[PDB]
Amino acid sequence: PIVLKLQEQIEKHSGEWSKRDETNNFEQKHETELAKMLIKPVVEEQIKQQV
Amino acid sequence: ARIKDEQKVVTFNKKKLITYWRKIMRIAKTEQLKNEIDIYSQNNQRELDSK
Amino acid sequence: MYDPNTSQTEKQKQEEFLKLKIQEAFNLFVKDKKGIVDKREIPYIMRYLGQFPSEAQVRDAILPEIEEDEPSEFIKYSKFEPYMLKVLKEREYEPDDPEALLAAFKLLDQEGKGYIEIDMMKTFLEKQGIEFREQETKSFIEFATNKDPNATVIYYEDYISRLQAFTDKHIESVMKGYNNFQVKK
Amino acid sequence: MYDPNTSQTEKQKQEEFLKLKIQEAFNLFVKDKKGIVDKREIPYIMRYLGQFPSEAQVRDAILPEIEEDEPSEFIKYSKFEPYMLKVLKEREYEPDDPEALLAAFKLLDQEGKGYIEIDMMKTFLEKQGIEFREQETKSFIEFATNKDPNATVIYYEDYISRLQAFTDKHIESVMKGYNNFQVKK
Amino acid sequence: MPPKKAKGKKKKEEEPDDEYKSMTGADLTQTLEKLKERVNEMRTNRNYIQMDRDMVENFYHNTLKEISEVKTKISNKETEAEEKESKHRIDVKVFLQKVKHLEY
Amino acid sequence: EKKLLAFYQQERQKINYNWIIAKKELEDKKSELINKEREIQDLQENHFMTLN
Amino acid sequence: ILAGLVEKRVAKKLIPASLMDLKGEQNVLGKIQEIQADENLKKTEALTDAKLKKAQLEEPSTKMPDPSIAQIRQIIAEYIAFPLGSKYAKEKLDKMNYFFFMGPRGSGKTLAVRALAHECNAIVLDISPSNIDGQYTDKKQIDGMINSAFKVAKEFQPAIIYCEDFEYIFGQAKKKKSQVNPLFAKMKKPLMDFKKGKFFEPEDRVVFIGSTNRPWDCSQKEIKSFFDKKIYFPFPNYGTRMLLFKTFLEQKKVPLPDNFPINTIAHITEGWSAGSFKMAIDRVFTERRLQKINEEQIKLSEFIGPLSNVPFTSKEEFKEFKKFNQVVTGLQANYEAKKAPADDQKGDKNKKKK
Amino acid sequence: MSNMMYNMKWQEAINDLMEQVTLEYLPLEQNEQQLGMKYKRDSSEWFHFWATLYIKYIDIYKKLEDCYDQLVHPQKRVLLKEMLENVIVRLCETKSQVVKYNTQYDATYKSDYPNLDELVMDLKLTPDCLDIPIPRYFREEDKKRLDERNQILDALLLEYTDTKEPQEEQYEDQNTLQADMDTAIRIIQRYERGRQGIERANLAKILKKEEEKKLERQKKLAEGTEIGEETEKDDAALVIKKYWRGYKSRKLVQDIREEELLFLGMKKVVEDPTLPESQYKQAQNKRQKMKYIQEEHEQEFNDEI
Repeated sequence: PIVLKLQEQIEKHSGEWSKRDETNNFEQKHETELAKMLIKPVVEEQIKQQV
Repeated sequence: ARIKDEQKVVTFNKKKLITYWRKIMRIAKTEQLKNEIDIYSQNNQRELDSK
Repeated sequence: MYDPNTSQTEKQKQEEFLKLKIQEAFNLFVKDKKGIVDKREIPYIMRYLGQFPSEAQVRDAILPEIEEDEPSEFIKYSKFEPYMLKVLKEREYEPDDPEALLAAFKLLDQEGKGYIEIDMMKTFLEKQGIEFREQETKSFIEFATNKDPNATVIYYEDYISRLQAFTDKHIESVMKGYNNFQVKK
Repeated sequence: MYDPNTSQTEKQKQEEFLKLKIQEAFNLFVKDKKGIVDKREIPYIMRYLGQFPSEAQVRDAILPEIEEDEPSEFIKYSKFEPYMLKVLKEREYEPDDPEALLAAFKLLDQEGKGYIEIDMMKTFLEKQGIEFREQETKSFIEFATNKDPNATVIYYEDYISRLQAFTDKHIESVMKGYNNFQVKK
Repeated sequence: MPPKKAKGKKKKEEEPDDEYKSMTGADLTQTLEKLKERVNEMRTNRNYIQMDRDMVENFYHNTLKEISEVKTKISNKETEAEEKESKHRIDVKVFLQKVKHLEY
Repeated sequence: EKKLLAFYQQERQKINYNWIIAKKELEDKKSELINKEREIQDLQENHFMTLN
Repeated sequence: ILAGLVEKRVAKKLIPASLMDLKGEQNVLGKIQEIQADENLKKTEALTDAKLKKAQLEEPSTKMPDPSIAQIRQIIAEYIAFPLGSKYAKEKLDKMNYFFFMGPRGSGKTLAVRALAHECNAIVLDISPSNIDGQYTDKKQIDGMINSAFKVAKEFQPAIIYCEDFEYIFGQAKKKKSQVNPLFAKMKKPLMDFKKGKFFEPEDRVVFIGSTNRPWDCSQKEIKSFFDKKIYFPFPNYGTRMLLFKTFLEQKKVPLPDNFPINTIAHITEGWSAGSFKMAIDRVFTERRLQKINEEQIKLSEFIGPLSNVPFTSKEEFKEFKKFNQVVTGLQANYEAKKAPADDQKGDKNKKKK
Repeated sequence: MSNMMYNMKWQEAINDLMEQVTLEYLPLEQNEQQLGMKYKRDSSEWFHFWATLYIKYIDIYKKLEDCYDQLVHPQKRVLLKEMLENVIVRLCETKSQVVKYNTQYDATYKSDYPNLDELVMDLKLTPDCLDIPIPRYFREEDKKRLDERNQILDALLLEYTDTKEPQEEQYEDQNTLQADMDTAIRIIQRYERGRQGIERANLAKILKKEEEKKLERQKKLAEGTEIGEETEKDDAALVIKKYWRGYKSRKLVQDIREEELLFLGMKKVVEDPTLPESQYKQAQNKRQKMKYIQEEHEQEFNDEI
């Protein structure tokens, strides 16, 4: 199961960053687009709870 | 007290080896510096061509 | 260095020793041409092997025998190897026994202070016997006084002890490369 | 000095060596009459061989022991040598443990500074124990401070190291030649 | 307290009966010459290997030094590149603003 | 002395493999270095073209 | 509970240290050593003399290459810190919450415990006799001590419990009148009670380690049944002694001569553990001795006395260490499992019913 | 050279993780292909495979843990922490598998101390590569809980024993003699009295040697020996000169050896790590700045979220 988790997380890293351009991120700051993808579900869940 | 036919008096092999390999490594390092003659000449000529 | 108290095989071994130590010291003292080093380095070359030649000794016996028929400013190693071989075999210029220096400094310090003033040491080694140059005398005084520039006297006993220790250390280093050579078939 | 755990022949050889060193020490203070020295020199002849009796121990036992039935200001070497040989064989008055002296000096330096004030040491030696003469106190201070006039605190670790070196050198001088020591028939 | 070391009956070694008990004086002279230079064939192997190992370790130190130097100079070069790219960005902004100086 | 020889030979082998590691790392760093000079030169060309 | 443990010296912070503090060279000739040990075992298995064979088989398998310091550190890391410092590692790895440390004083037991606690940010709970002696005189008092130590350990993750000199709690009453308080051996009962209760959850970042300077005095069966894994810190080998000597010399910054007999001092120190080795080194090199070091070179005889004066471990203690480790770790069980012949059958065992 | 090397090294670590996963799967692929028959896959081969996988996973753990600790991207950092814990678990599983398969020498020793010397030599790796360093993220993660715990512990230490530092196991030296102060004084007194007696004997012997040498000199002088003194100092100086020439040549030789030691390689140079300009300390300031940058970057990422 550890090997399977490693494969899954490697695929995650690939699909998330291997096609991402790091030329403009000299200092290695957090990516705002990945932040948005991580953040949208929180608001979705809050709205779902209220409704 | 056994120090002159198979115990002690064999300084030469590897002390005359000390000096002979001093000769050999001097030759080899001079040859390395001569090879670096061409290496650094190519680098310098490229820089001048670059410059 | 050379020990003439051996059999035929060990005698040949020590002959080739003297030869090879000449070769190695010469190699360390060579500038351009293999097998030839300046006669001036001859005292230095063979002190590298364990000889204590007087400068007059080097001028009078070491050089004339090693030189060729015509006056030349260089020595062939092929020639100094036989001469230095005989020299080391006979131990003509090996560093004499250290109480020699002990008595030398005792005689120099005529006043029996337990030490010799730097000025007195300078006078003794510049006007008595073979004359040190300025560099030789200054370095002598420095090492004898333990690198104390402010000392007005030289601790001759301390210098003698340190000189004996350094002589033994370098002679051991030289004999590291004294011994082996096997009869080559 | 003496090795009491040798064979019969080695024990006899070391006994004779101890006798020779006893005679050497006794002659060290034999001043006017041969074979007898001042009983006050008895402690010093005693210490020459590596045995360190105290003044009280000397006066109580060593003085009367080698003194005739009628106490005498001088003690003959005839009586001195047997007791000296016995003591050398038994290591009776041999110097105390270096660790014992280290512990004693640690005690004196109650604060564990690594050094003991020379004033405090003088007070201890001249007012506690067998009070030293001022000369004895000065000699101890000199040996402990390495003859440092500016010294006021004695680093007991290196003082003990210096004492060990001096005692070892003296014992080696007394015991030398034993390997080349030959016993007559 | 000091536990005085016992005066045990000293060794008086009963000399082991090894192969060292079966030769005469001439056989000595021979075995002398048979172990007298060589055992320091071996000690000289030790000395030459010491020479070699010291040379090896100093050259490894040199290689690590070169690695660190190249790392540091790569860092300085990257800093220069970043600062000069910032200069390029500011120049681009300044020209897009010079679309204002030209307007004026 | 035999044990001394064995120990020193072991140390020599270890530090020889250390030669290998250190030299390969140095070569990698030098290749990165050259790539970075090329990067700076290309960036200079691009910036100059933009200025033009 | 944590404040009370601190007041009683139970709960504390150990000195910042790393497991690498265990100075020992990698087992360069480990496979060769194992091959030679197997060859020696095979040779001893073929003897014709019954008494000689029995004597050879009776001794602990000293032929086994003692674990290197590097191997000890690797095992400590994997089996503790991963369970200790990483909660996911603890959850998904071997669920062992107790370890037994064997080894001589200064061999690295206390040092390794402190290194684990510091590097994992684990607060330590030293319930060892050296830490609790003269403080507790009631069995109920010891019960409360153990309960509070375990509670603090579990609560303040990461937390570990340390019992140095483990041989004094699980001792045998059949022995003579032990100097250590039998009340201290009394901690064995609460330890078993807590272990059978399983207070340390698999995800809990807590482990109890019994470090003993006398594992032979420890119980082989009890150590088997109490601690899941056993870690043994053997005395420095030739290479380990060289590493320790060089490390201490560089720590004291004493210049090293070119032709200095470092290996010679290592051999003269052969059999000396790390702690005694460093004590002897420091005794040889004192502050004023350190000052004179620039004046006086290091001499081989400088350790002849100090080495004979610093505590030294007997080869009997070496063999006892090896025997107890081999037994407790189950090594002897594995050895015996393969040498049992299967010729004997299940025949008559009924006639002698009286 | 910090961030780009970090990213490339993380990419290489991921690639090695794929390589190890493929090396694990390949035995599975062969088994699926050819377990219509039975593989004579001996425990020796299985143990060798598991030891190789265990070493590879130790390396993968080390690299991934370092990347998680240093790489300044927090979005990267969280997943890197997760996968590092996964690698921890897989490495321990490989260790257990190696223990299981440790059937070398036809014996089933399932110990946790595998001797990987031969495998490391075959794979061309350092002996030090077998060393497993403890994580710093163990202290790092949830440090606020750990920070509070250690702060409370230090407060307890200060309030109880007045010292928050770790306690020291007392090395009670066995060389402490139980002697009185007067006992120490008199022991030193005996030492000094023995020394002074030795000195007095030596002084008497030296004095006696003085009279003996004076008598011998007087007898020699009466013997009509005309001892020249001029050449005494001259020969003294000459011998001093020969010795000094020897010493100067020796010092030249030793300085040549030292320079070979430095340049040609005969000597290491012990660099002072405490020096800020020392490569290590400069790059240490490097990580200090870069880790404060990482802290501020995680702060910025959280604020952006």
